[PDB]
Amino acid sequence: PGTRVFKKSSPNGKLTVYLGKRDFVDHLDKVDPVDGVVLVDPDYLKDRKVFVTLTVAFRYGREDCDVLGLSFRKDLFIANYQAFPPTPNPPRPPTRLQERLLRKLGQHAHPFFFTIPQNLPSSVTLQPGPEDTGKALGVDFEIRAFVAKSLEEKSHKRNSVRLVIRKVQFAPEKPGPQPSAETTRHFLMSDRSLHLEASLDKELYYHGEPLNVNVHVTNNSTKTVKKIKVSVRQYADIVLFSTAQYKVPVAQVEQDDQVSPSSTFSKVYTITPFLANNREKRGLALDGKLKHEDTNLASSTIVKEGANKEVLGILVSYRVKVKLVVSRGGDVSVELPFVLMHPKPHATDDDIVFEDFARLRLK
Amino acid sequence: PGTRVFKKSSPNGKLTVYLGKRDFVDHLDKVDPVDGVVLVDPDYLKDRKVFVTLTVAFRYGREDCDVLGLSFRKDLFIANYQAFPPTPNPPRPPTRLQERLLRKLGQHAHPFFFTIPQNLPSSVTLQPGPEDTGKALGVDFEIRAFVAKSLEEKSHKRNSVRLVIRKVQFAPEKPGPQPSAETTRHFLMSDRSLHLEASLDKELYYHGEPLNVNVHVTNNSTKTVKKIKVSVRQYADIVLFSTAQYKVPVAQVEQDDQVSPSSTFSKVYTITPFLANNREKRGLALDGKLKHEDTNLASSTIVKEGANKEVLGILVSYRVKVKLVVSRGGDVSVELPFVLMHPKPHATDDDIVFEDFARLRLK
Amino acid sequence: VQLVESGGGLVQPGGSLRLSCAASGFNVYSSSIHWVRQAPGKGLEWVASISSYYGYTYYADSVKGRFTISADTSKNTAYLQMNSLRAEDTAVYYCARSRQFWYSGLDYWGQGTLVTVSSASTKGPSVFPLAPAALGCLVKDYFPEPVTVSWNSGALTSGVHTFPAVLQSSGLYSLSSVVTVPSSCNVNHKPSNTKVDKKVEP
Amino acid sequence: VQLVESGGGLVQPGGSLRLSCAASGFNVYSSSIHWVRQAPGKGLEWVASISSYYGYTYYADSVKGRFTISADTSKNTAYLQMNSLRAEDTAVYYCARSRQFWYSGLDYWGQGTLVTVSSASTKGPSVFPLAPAALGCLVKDYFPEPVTVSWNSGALTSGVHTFPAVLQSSGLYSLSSVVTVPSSCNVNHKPSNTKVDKKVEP
Amino acid sequence: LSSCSESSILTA
Amino acid sequence: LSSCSESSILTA
Amino acid sequence: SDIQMTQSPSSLSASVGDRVTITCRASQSVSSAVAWYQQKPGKAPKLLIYSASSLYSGVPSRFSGSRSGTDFTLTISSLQPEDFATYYCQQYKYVPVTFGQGTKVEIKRTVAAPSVFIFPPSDSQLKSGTASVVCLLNNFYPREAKVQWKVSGNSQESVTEQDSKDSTYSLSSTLTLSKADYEKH
Amino acid sequence: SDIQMTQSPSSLSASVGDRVTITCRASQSVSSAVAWYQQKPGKAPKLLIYSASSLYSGVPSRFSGSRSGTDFTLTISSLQPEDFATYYCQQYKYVPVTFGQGTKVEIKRTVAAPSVFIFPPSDSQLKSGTASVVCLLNNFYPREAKVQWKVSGNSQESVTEQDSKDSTYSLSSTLTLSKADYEKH
Repeated sequence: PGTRVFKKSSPNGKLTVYLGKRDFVDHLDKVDPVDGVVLVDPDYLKDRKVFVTLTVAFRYGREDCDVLGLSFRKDLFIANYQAFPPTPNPPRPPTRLQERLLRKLGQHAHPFFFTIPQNLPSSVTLQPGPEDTGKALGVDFEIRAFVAKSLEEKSHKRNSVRLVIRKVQFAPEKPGPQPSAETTRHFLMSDRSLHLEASLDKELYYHGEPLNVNVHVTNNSTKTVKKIKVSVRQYADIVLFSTAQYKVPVAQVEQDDQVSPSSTFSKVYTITPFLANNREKRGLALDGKLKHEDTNLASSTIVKEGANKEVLGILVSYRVKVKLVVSRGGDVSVELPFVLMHPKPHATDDDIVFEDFARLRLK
Repeated sequence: PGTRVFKKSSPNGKLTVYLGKRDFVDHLDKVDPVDGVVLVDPDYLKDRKVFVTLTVAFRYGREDCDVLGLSFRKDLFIANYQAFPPTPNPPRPPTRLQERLLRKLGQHAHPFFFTIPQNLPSSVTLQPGPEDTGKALGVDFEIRAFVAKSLEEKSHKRNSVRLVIRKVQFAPEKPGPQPSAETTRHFLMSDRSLHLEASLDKELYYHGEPLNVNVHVTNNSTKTVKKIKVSVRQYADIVLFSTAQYKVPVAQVEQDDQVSPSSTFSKVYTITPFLANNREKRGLALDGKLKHEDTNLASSTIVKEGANKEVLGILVSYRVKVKLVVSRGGDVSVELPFVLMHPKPHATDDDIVFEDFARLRLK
Repeated sequence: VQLVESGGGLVQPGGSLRLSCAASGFNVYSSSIHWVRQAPGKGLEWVASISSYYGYTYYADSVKGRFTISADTSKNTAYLQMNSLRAEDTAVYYCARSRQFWYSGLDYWGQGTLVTVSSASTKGPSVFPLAPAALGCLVKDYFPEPVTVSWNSGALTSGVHTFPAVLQSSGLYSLSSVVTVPSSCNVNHKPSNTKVDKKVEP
Repeated sequence: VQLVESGGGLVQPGGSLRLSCAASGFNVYSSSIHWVRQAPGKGLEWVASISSYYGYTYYADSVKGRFTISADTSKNTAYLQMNSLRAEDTAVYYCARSRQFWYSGLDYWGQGTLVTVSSASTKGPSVFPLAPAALGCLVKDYFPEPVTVSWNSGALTSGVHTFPAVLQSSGLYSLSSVVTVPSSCNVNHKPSNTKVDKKVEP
Repeated sequence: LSSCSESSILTA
Repeated sequence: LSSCSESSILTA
Repeated sequence: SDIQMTQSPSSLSASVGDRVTITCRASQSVSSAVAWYQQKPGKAPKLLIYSASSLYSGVPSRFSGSRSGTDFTLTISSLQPEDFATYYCQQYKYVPVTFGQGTKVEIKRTVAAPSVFIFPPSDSQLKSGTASVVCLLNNFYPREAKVQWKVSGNSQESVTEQDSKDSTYSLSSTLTLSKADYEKH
Repeated sequence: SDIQMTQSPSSLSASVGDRVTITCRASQSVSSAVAWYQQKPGKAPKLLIYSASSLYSGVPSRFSGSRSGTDFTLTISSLQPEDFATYYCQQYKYVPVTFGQGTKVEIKRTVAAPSVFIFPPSDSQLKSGTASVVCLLNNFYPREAKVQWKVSGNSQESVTEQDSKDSTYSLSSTLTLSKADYEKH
């Protein structure tokens, strides 16, 4: 009956930050507030002020001293809050968790409050390539706490404490409409055409759940289909100033099925995205990591019904492609959008330079 | 009668590095060896090895977490040495300073030796601009000491100690030849020409010593000279893969002297480079700093008689320009090379991207 | 959801044996299939695990280099390969299952296949009467388990105690049954097809 | 190398005074010109400094906001401007010089210009005889320094002691001279052009 | 090891 | 302050 | 290294409706990765608690877990008459996962005197060259008992499970000796 | 804050050819930024030691410096007859630079009794309304002496420098009082 809490101490041991959670679920309309408590000894500083900062950054490069193009660190959101000396009571009152932490600690505890705006991306990370070293570009969240006489004062390693949090999303309860698509291709003069119908079973598939596609081919024409290919593609939409869409296949299934002219074909396939065979592909997007733990493929990013903003950070989306191989060109294909989420538990110069550099790298 | 020594302790206090000097003078044929002593308690690690690394890097960006294009960190020279457990006796024996440090410390001291190659640049630093933040690109030297089971092991903040050294050059004793230049400009059909002669007093000027130029103008022509301009230019030759020459004026003197046709003129000017009026110019090169101290203008970089290498890092050179203002074009100018030194005391992708970025910035 | 497995039995020491766990009702990518063995009369022990999503396999220190685990995603089965079997490798092997996202304990188990290693061959039991009230029969030097003991063809099932078999240093099994009568035995060995009936009198 | 300076004297309290140090023999960019004052009978004290190379000026905490230092590089001179002079600002001001690359102490000094602040005007001395062996003369209430005292027009310079002048609470100076004769005075005040001759008898 | 992020139990 | 670079005296 | 999961007590006796407490000790600190399984004799284990505090779906509410530093505890409020099995303690935070040593829970009754019986070897067994002496103990309590042989090793004892008819235990001890050694005394 | 440079002793007496040692104390640690100046009476100071150990150019080798933690010392091997002046200790590592309090070095001789003389005020001085009593001390040693007035404040004493003719000091004390107070006693 005792809840857990996460804490991290300063290298000198004087400063410690208490956090009630590490994953802050987004509800598509509001974000769970970042409520915490900072413990500091007044006799230690006795003239400075305690500041806590929330930051989300589009970081590149590794964590330590890389020996190449280092961390382009465009910032998407910066917040500042003062713990000791205290500030006005809002917002709005102190929370229940803050009250319990104050009761557990005493007078030497000072709370802080942060409200994450809705217009922010989720924590993801591009998969590094074998030729590269360390990690690659990926947004992340961070909380810092330090003692200084002003906000512009330089950072101190002996007093500041750095903590890493995450922003996650979960599967909505309401099911979506049935995803289906069709595509017809006629010929030069004959009314004979090439009609195919493809559809999924659901909009939302949990991580690891197989995908069953329903493909119907109406080849009432003269040409012959040799191969059928079903692929699941991942779209990583890097957005800083100019949108860049990157395609990375994650699962492919091929069968040597022949479709005779003036005949139909029906079959149901089974394709499942997973990380075992995509451990060497550049440009793959994974879920944000805490320190170094293994993470699955990046969950789809779903936005509100009225799309006005959130063009920032990295956006992930999945689409299933079904392709028909036709002799002498005439390829016909369809794309079936779907989401992939976990179930709910119970004009700066160097910025343009970096954008061009990333575009040249991944493309 | 007691010599001083410099030391720095690890954050935990277990590791300490003793260095006999911080400025290593280059003698145009050899570099003063980096001899030092590392103090470590065997009981602390008792399974790892002590490593000391010498590194020179073409670093960009600030020291802390910049919020823009961060430290491009191309490395020019990397060396590795093991202190404890020990290595063979060379090279060649241990030195006298190492012996004295061992006598002062005892068994818990382990020496290390480094030989800086001749083909290395001197420590300089480009002056930051008002629009930019922190510092700019500039080579520097560094010594690190850490305990690990292998060279590929990740760095540890609690054990590693970072120290900064410098490589400097001083004025040679042998004077150079008298620097002088001439330039003649004739006209369309008349034999009348424009002859000027300019010369300095010495090749080498100490930092702050005024420069006296001897200008002789033989305007045995019909045109009239309105203004005379004397300028001292600084050339910063950034060399990573493609040489880039950058011009930054540092001192200018103008006089409203009129030269009559078919007459001569003689005068001696006085121009002195200094940092007071060049505190806002981008692309200025200064001497390498230890931590944050103020430094003068970057000293000239002199190489050996047989030029085969040293095309690395940043190279600084000075030239005095004397310009004659002539009506309707026909400008005539000369350049007088000279050195400026202190007296002797008693195809990687992102590399190309960064080179283009720097070229676009400074030009 | 069902975890059906088979493929156990008797294997000569130093030989090889192959165990299959045909999982059903769920997916091999969303679950991690573990193997757990239980020594006779001892506690549980972990031997191997496979994660089809990440392609990661782990082994216990006592079975490293001898046991290889693999799975066929198309058939939704997990295979454990035993090599260089020793006398310490005899136990009952279960096939667990834990959620991949995320781990919450082995919530699904199989039924267990018995695995034994022994150089002894198949032998028939020998019935030794135990004259005296108390009376019983002794059966020794038989292999393998089990043996069904009946008194008067199962006419009197009351007051009869059948102690579990015990393995002595000879590599054979032996048990006994005792019937208590105030005033006043059928043994069957299915593997050896031996049925011996004996009577004990004072 | 020479450090010639001038421009001192007497300034009314709360007034202003300008001191110039015309350095010669070296350069203003390769050297840093410092100013040091010495209170009468006390130790040295630092007031101001200028570094022409970096364009940096520093001041003492006791003179911050009242003293402004500047230099003219063309004329190779350093100028110190005094404002809001108080009674604590009277001293002898020197003009030091230290190497810019690098600092090695003030190796060159000027000769010092006396600077005094006082509300008292210029007054003439008064000679008071000191009858007795020992004998002498007393001169009091004069301004400013100095006063030359001669005995018998300097005929007898032996056995004569002239004590240094002392400033009392009235803002005036006063000293005395004593001549010792076993058996048996000319005072001149140049600023006031006063020459008084007196004789002392028992 | 190093300076990791340990935990603690919170109660009423 | 912080972890600066102090000094020491060396003798014979 | 490997995290040893010391689970005590090895075996405890309790009556119907009483409270049962089992403690699990971890040599190294695991945050909350502790699971409690229940294994009836002859069947497969069944998960009861995960994350050391959560009740598995389809499990009676009488089971409950708790954490205190590195001390994990399983508590049963009302001991049901069918909850007499073996319980294990498993940690899954560091590979390899390590289980406990088990905690058998049996019904409690009064102490019953053992009906000690001595069975001499048969003539046919003696003629076979190997002689065995069978000592019978029937209807005693608890399971633990002391047996001695004298006319030493070469003795094996088999104990049966607690029969619900009498809630007691029966033990059979066999002392096997060679024909010459048997004929010595 | 400001670094105080405590220099002791304030004044010491020594003979020709003896050894003279002056110690300088720094409240905060300065590495080697200590300079020693020599100021003869009436002239400007002259640099002798820089970096606390180096001898300035054109300086006799008898002067020498040393460092010990924060204790800087100036030592003179053979005291020349012209080395009797005031010496200062300056630090130049942190702005502002702070000097010492001085250390006057004078020649040493035997103790001489003071020829105390008392001079009553003149009639003209008394008629002026201000009366002063002059007490003379001539040819005594050392400079320090005790003087008392009784018929209290309103007394000022002036002491001359050590004349090379007699190596002694002379002091004159003036007690100024009003005409009424002078006529009181």
